[PDB]
Parts: sequence; structure tokens; C-alpha cells
Amino acid sequence: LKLPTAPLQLSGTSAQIATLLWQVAAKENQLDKVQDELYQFIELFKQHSELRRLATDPFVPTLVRTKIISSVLKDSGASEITKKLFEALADEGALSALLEVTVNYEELMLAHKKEVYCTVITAEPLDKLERVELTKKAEKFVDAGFKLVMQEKIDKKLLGGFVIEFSDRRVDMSTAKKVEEFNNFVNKLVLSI
Amino acid sequence: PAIDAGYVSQVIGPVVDVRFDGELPSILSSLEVEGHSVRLVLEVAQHMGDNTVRCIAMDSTDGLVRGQKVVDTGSPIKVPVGRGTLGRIMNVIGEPVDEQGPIDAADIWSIHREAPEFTEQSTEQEILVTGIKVVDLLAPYQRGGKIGLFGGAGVGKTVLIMELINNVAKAHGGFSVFAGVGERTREGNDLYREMIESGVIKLGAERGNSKCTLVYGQMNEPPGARARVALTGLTVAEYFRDIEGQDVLLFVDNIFRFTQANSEVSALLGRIPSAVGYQPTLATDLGGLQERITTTTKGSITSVQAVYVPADDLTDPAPATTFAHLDATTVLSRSIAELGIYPAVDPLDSTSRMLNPNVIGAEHYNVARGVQKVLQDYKNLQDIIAILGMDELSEEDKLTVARARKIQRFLSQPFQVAEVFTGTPGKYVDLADTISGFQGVLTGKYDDLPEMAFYMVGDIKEVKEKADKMAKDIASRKEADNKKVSEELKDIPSLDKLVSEIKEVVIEEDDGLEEDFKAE
Amino acid sequence: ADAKALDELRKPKFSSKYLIQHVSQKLIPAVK
Amino acid sequence: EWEKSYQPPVIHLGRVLSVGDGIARVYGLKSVQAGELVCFDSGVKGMALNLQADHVGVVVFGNDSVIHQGDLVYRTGQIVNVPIGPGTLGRVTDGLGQPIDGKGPLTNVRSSLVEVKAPGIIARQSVREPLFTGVKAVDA
Ligand SMILES: Nc1ncnc2c1ncn2[C@@H]1O[C@H](COP(=O)(O)OP(=O)(O)O)[C@@H](O)[C@H]1O
Ligand SMILES: [Mg+2]
Repeated sequence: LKLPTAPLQLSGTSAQIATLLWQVAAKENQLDKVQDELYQFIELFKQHSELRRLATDPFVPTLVRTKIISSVLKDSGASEITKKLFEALADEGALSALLEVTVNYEELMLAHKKEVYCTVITAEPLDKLERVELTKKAEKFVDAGFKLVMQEKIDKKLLGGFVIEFSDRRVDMSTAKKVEEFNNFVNKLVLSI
Repeated sequence: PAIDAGYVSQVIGPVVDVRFDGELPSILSSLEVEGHSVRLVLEVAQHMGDNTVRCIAMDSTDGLVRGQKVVDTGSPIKVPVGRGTLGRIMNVIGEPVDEQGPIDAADIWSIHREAPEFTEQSTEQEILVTGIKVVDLLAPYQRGGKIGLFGGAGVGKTVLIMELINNVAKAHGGFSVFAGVGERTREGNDLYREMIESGVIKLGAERGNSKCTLVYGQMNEPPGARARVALTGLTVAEYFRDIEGQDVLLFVDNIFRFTQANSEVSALLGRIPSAVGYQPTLATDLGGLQERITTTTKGSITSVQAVYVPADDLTDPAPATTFAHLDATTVLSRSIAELGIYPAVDPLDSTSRMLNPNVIGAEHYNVARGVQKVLQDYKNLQDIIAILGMDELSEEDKLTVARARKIQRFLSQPFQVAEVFTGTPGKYVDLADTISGFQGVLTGKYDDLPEMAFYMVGDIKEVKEKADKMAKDIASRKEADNKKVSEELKDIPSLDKLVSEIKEVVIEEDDGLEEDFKAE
Repeated sequence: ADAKALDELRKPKFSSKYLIQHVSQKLIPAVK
Repeated sequence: EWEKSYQPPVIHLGRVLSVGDGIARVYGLKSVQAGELVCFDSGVKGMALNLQADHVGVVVFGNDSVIHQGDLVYRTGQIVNVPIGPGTLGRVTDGLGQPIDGKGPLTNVRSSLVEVKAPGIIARQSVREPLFTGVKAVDA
């Protein structure tokens, strides 16, 4: 009808649940609410074995599955989107999809807060000025005003500089790739001259 | 730019799935990809179900990313039609490919329409004399009918289509449309240059007096373009039939390539395959294309389509489905071509709806049926002639064999478009000349001539001319060798006089290849 | 969906427990 | 001038989902082109054949036994190309343009795409001059 558009397009039939779950929780402004509510079921499936029986065992009747999920979620002040969500999955037996809806609900939440989790590998641990140099140098790789969240790792095989691991792509600003790319360019230029 | 702009969801060769956020395009509507190396036009084939359409690209999809914005034109592929398309070349999407500027468009028509209805059909059987003996005798063409030339891989169904162009199209008066679907680009350039020389296509300021539109979707094109260029040529013919209201000729070289290009696409549209490996929607695709190529009450389309047969198999479904849509069938066979008989038309497999005694007359139909009876009676004698020898038939049987070997050679003919690679002049034979000559061979007036008197001649006068031309040849032995060359006085110079005239060429010192590769 | 984002769901990330401590108070009678 | 104009290009990663039957399924590579030459971390190249919604079908130019699930696939940014030029004359190359005669790298050469559209109707002319094969059954 008239829903807020998702922050990024996604795959089929499991991310399309999480896109639709994001699109109705945004009209309710309960985006951080149900992302907390989805996470609580993932630990709940870790605790009880009689609850993840309703998602894997193919011999529970589809009446008993949809009654137990309703008979538990009458209460507790869970959001009315999720107690409508879990009744949609219990009627269809798609309770196994919750582990894949949650990882597709995450990057919708991540691209709504416009954060991107990266990883910095340097030769030595940084200064507090070297970090603010690195942040504005690494802000040329994201495509908007994204709040970059760095992680710091150490590799002394790099001889100074940094690499960024965005988990989609990688930029190698280290001096090790600089000197080997330099030597490749030199040894290919004397191949012609 | 949010709505009415979808993005490329996935790319499987020539099949592009485009995802729209809302308000999807219709099926058959054309879309445009933004920021491609050439103009990439997609045409929507299916609604896949989750705000995704599935399209067929009219150019190559090499270089598409799965995020590219795709704008919707809100209409099918619309090509220019009119009288300003005459003497031009168009591709599948209507762009000019002759470098003669933009196409002056009397209208911009969609390439998709329905067939004309039942009440617009016209049932008028008038003959079309082609000048080809086997065609005019045994399977006469309808003036306003659909004509099919069947045969596979070098039997001569392009030389037959060029002889039909040269004979019919020059003496027509209406317009022509050549739709080259899946053929050689060398042949399309040959036809374009040959039509410039003949004045059928004029360039520049006198361009509007041209009589032909070329629409070329040749075999270097991706399968989205070859599957849809016959529709573009059909639309250019349909404008002249409907709006200008006149008789046109549509020559489609290899309408089989339309079926083949849909068969290439349909493996990736996610369908169960039909028989031999073709698409399930073969007969309806071919039918919906062919049912637009008709004569109506408002105009005429004389359609000559060459049909390729795969592996010389007529039971392949793409020729066997084409057989029903055609009025005149001309089946060219490979063994008749290996006998040297050109045009290699099988006379016992080519048919016509004009071969009817109420249409072409009584003596024409009787001569045609008599020639086919002699040829069938000879085909029934092939096994015993092969394994027992000619010397063991009856006398009427070996009269039938001789008359059939005469009328097999007499059905061949030198073509005026083949005179550049044969050396024989082309021989347009009139229809009355064909009927008179074949009646002469059938009754027995010409049991006296040799067999090779009939090979590659025009008509029944030229068999007698060639008979005296080849029986003066066995008497052609002249005296003294007629030398007049032995020591010609100051007419034949010496060799070093002749080497003294030949120019010295300069040999440019080890190929010069690195000096100009570094020029760029 | 991917795998490397889906291995991180083996870690507790709930940041609130008004459901995990509620459901065990009501799951066992419902399944019994 | 090379060192003053030096930009470490953002290498786009992608894991391998599933390899075997001569074709890898590659997770990731969200910006890869159809028909682009991708490079596995084993040094074996590939061609992004089917761009799907959830993976990329990569046909592997070489033995696919060196590809594992979890290998990284770096895209090279260009449609499948071979080095063309006068520096190829005399050289025995494999099907991707890499020399196999052991005579070093192809010097004086330039990459161009292998999938080019043939020249159109207005780009040809008629074939006039002969090409003598030196076989007199052929040339006669
Ligand atoms: N009418 C003809 N007369 C003589 N030779 C012919 C004729 N038609 C075809 N040929 C021979 O066979 C070849 C195939 O001709 P073409 O019409 O191009 O066949 P197709 O288009 O079916 O491959 C020609 O190159 C020529 O050698
Ligand atoms: Mg041909």
C-alpha cells in the first residue's frame, strides 16, 4: 500500500520476510524494538528443546504448532508485529526461517542507522590523531554519511600503513603492497625501456 | 526517479531480471538500461512474481551489474515506419545502421500487434510468374501468398531468394522489405551494395525514390535481437499494407533463426523443454509471427521466406511447424544439388495451393501432374536400377527412366544472380514456354535429344540449340591447329624486354609493427 | 543469507530479557 | 609521476559458496559485471557467467580442484580480455593469452576484449584481393 521503502534490496523468501518485517516496524517506529525481540527468540531456541521441536520435527501437527506459539505469546508485552509474525510462520511451518530473517533484519537495521562494520589492520597500534586521520581517509570508501565503526588488529608483516576489511571489499593502503606494486611497475617498465 | 525506474536483479546471459519497486511494466514493453556501452533495450517477457519482470535483451548484456537502473518506456519496441524508411537499413530496435542520418518517420509503430481478423482476410488466388521453371510448373506461387523455401546448409535457398528478388521485385511496382533474420552480414552487405547499383536503393537527395527497406538482424547478434527482427521487418511491411494500402513483398531470409533464437532464450526463461530441444511455445510463437504476414482487404504482402532445416531433417519441429503457414512450399534437397541440378528443388516434395485445375488452367495442371507422375515412377525404380542395373527393366519402364532423366535436367536452369560464379547467362523462362516445353517432353516429341541437351537451358528452343551445339562438338576437329604464332614479327618481345617493363616494388624492412603500436 | 553473519548469531545478543524469562514460565504447560 | 598518481583500488571480495562440475558459485561480488574476468586466490581466473540474486556463477578457466568453499574471489574489473598486439607474434599462448612457451611475459602488447561484436553491414566491403594458400588444388 504505502509503506516506507527498505534501506537496501535483498534476496528471496527469507530476506523478503525481514524486509517486510522492517517495513511495518518502521511505520510503528519499533525498529529497535523488534530487533531486540528477534534476538530474544534466538536465545530462546538455544534454551528449550521442546520449542525448537516446533521448527524441525515434521510430526507435530500444524494445529499444535500454531496454538503453542499463540498460547505463549498472549502476554509479556511482545510487540504486536512479532506476535503476528510468529503466527504467520507457525501456520506455514517457517519457524526455521527466524535464524535467517534475523541476519537479514540486521543489515536492514545497519543500513538504517547507516553504520558499516570494518576492520583495520596496522603494523603498530594507533595514536589518537592517527585514528582521526584514518577515519577521514576511510570515509572516502563508503558511499554516504556512514558512521564508520572500526576494529583494530595488528600485523607486523605490514611495514606501516593500514588495510580496511569492509567484509564486502578491501582497500590495501599499506606500504607492503605499495613497495611490491612499485617493484612490479619498475620491473615491468624496464621490460620495455 | 524512484518509481518508473527498476533495477537489474539478475543477468543470465541474454535474459535480464529487472526488479521494480512498484508499478511494473506490461509484458512486451521495452525498457532501457542506463549507462551501458551501447544502447541496451530490454523487452519484458514475463512477470516473475515478486515485483520482478524477466526481460530479453536486444543487445549483449556483457557489462551489466545487478544494480543498474532500468527505465521503462511504457510501450513496446517502437520502430519508425513509413516512406522515409525506404532505402535505409534498420536493426531490431529501429536504429539506422547505414550511416545516412536519422530515419524520417511517417509514424513510430510498435513491433507487436495482433494478426488481422477473420473478416479482413482476402481469398484471391492469382499466380505470380517467377521465371523459374520448376517453380512455375510444379508449385506455382500465389501473388499475395506466403512462399517457403526449405532446405538446409548450402542447398541454394539464398540464391533462390535472390533470383526471386531479381525476377519478381524488379517487375513489381510496390515496395519491398528485406528482413535478414540470422544470416550472414556479408550477404546483407552484398544485397545492400547490389541494390544500390540497381537503383532499388538510392542514397542521399533522391533517396525517397527507393523501393526497398532492409531490416538486418544477422547472425552476429545476440538471441534477443534475432528473435525480434522479423517482427520489425514485418511492421515495416505492415505499415505499407495497412496505411499506404499497397502490395508489398517481404523477403525474410531464414525465418528459422526466429525459432532458433527463441529456443536459445527459452532455455534461460526457466521452462521445461519440448521435443528435440526447442521451446514449448514453438507453434504459437511461430504462428503469432506468421499470422501477421497476410494479404488483407486493404493490401497485399507477398511473403517469400527461406526456412532452414537442421541436419537436413524435415521432421524437425521448426520446419514441420512452418509447413502449415505457407501457401507455396519449395523444398530444396541436398541430393538433387549433388546431382548438379540447380535450383535444387525437389519436385516431389514441393507443393502449392495454386496447383489446382480451377486456378492455373487445365493444360498447366495436367502437364504438372504428368511431370510428377513420371518423376514418381522413376523414384519407384531407383532400387532395382541401383542393384540390378538399368538393363533389366521393361521397355515402358526404361522409356519412363529416359523421360524422367530428361525432365530432371530440364527442371534445372541458369540463374541471372548465379552468372557471376557459373559463367552461364541467366535464363528467364516464361510460363507458357515452360508448359509448352514440358508438354513436348511428356508427349514424346523429344525422345531423340541427349540428356545433357536439357541441362541448364532456358526453354525448348535452347535444348535443340544445345543439341546441335554439342553434336557439332563431336565433329569439331580442325586441321593444322591454326597456329599464326610461330615467330610473330615484332609483336612478341623477348623476356628481358618484358622484365624491363615490370616495376620494382619496395620491400619495407621487417614489417614495421612496433613503431606504430607505440603510436597509440 | 550468508554464513559469516549467521555464525555470529551463536552468541547472545538479546540486550533485554522480558521474553526469555517469560516464555519458560508459560512454555511447559502449553506443551504439556 | 607514477608515485604521485597512486591509488590503492578498493579490491572487491567474494567467498566461494560451492565449487564442482567446473563451475564455482560465488557469494558476494555485488558490483561484478556479466562476463567479467574474476580472479580466485589460487591464481586461477574465471568468468562471471550467471549473475544471480544470491550468488554469481563463475566458470573456471582452469582446473577447479584448486578452488575450495571459502576461497576469496577478487574481481578484476574488466570483461574477459586477452593481450593483443604485435608482441604476440611468435608466442605460444594458452586460451587466455598467457604464454606457455616459457619465453617470458608478452612485452609490447595491450589487453582487448575477446567478446567483440562483428563489424556491421556498413563496415564491410566486398572481398576482392586473393589469399593464396599455396595449395594448387585450392588456389585453382
Ligand atoms: N541456383 C544455384 N545455381 C548454382 N549453384 C548454386 C545455386 N544455389 C546455390 N548454389 C551453390 O550452393 C551454394 C549455396 O548457395 P546459397 O543460396 O547461399 O545456399 P544456402 O543459403 O542454403 O546456404 C552456393 O555458394 C553455390 O556454390
Ligand atoms: Mg543462406
